[PDB]
Amino acid sequence: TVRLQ
Amino acid sequence: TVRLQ
Amino acid sequence: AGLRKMAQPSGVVEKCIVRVCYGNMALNGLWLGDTVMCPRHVIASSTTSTIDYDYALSVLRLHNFSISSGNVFLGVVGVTMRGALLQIKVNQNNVHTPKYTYRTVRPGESFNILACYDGAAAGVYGVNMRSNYTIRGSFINGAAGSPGYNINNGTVEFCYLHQLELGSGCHVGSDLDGVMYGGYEDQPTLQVEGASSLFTENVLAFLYAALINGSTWWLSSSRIAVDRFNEWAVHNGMTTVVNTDCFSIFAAKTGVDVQRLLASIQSLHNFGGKQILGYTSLTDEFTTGEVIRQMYGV
Amino acid sequence: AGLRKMAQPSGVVEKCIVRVCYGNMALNGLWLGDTVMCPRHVIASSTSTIDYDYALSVLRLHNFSISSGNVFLGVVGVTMRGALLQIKVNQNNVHTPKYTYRTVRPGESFNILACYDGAAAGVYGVNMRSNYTIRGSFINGAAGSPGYNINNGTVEFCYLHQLELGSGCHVGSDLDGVMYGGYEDQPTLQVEGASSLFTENVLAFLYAALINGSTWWLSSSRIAVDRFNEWAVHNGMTTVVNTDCFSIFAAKTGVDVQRLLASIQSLHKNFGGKQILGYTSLTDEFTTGEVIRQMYGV
Repeated sequence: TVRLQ
Repeated sequence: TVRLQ
Repeated sequence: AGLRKMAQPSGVVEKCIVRVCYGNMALNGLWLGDTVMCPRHVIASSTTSTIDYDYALSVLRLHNFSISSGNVFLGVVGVTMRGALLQIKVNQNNVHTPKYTYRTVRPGESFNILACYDGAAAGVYGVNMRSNYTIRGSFINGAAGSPGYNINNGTVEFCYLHQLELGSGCHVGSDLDGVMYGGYEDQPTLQVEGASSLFTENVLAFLYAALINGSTWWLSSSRIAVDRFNEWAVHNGMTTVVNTDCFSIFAAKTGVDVQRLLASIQSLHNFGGKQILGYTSLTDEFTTGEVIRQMYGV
Repeated sequence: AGLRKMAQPSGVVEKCIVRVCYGNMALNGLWLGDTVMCPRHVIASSTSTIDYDYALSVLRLHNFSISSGNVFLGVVGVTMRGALLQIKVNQNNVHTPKYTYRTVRPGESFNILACYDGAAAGVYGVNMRSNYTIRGSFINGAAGSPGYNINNGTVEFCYLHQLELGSGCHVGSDLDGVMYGGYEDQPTLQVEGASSLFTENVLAFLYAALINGSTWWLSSSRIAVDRFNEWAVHNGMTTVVNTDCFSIFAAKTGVDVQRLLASIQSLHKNFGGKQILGYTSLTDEFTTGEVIRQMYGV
């Protein structure tokens, strides 16, 4: 699950 | 043998 | 003597970091001339559902921006989309803008990360682009917009702006054209990266540095042709070797030729409880160019 | 997520590097205010044993060439300061930061700005080892490269590079000119004390690994700190002396130090069978302060 930082 | 740099 | 993963000095890049806030979102931008570049998800309303970035840009209140360099706030003139970046025209030129270029890097290339938070540089470390287009970084939320860069002849070559972390802790940015590395999406969705393969030519530069530093216990007289190696590599998580002519300078001043190192690679793929320059496993993070500068300065 | 050994940004130090030439010797100096600090072996003559007091008595001030880039500084005086020369110059460095001197202790992290010909070439984090050497990367010409920490805008200078030990350990002096570890700035056959792993740093790394999902290595056994300490001085590891710095980690992870010490012993006997967060399982280069900074930003 991609985490936008 | 130490090398001064 | 010694080999360390090191960064080029960061001062010319520190002057270009700004803080970009919009709503509940805050990350970093890069201020060159009169434009600030930053990840476009700084205008995204949420990060659980999918994001419609063209819509988010259409409802943008330019005044709800807050872009600052230290305590110097920049007035926003206009905002347009550049792939996965925003290009933000601001009302002031950065007088400290260095000579600079953009370049998109390929797997196996090294560059420098200036890790930033709240628009200020916090750390700097070297990375190497993996075959699945991720980097082994250290980033937490707020790090997006941290730039990746190389310095050659006083020109800063900008190659990376941080974007996101994948499901595993791999880190993905885009280039400065706004093209995400590896085609990943700046969406908070299930995406899994491909398997990484060790960049063999980098593994070779590391083993030569190991030889130059007196590490030889792993070295064999046993020797394998590039051909039978590539056949073994594709079943063992490594890349194929093509150009061996980049190792000519290393073979020449160690007396050790690639085929011997290639055969060492297969045996080491396990160190038997021993170490090589402090490592207990093969590393592909050092390029021949990095190794040459650290052993000889040229 | 992620753990990387990084340097603090180097901009504020980069402008304090000068080239110091005397005779056939060239190395780096640290220009603060109207003084340039530099290793005293720049005024030594051969490659024999050096009487630095005589060297200084037969010195002519006009024989110094000290330059910041292409700007040359006029030498007003030279005084000896332990293993350093304090060279008074006729120009104030207008880019002098707020600064202090501090002498670091084994286990402490700081930043090396590797310099050649009076210009910064690279930057990397290091850790003072128990034998007062650092595991760095330096070649001839690197002496005078500063070690520093940045704390709340004040640069704390803790190291100027001096020499490489016959094995390739790196030794500097603090800015008061006291050599770390008491080694002599003499081209002689001195050998380093035994390098041991700094256990308290290993504990910080193992906690970092737990926070980042690495648990395969976690022992179910426990060992008392003092019992482990008796084993450590027979197994190449320092003693554990401070434990309160780990209470925050023990609380977040649920794992106390005693389980980690037992894990450390069990990793010693299958040393190399598996990596931890990508690193060798017994990495001692990360302090608790670095781990806190990278996991939580505080």
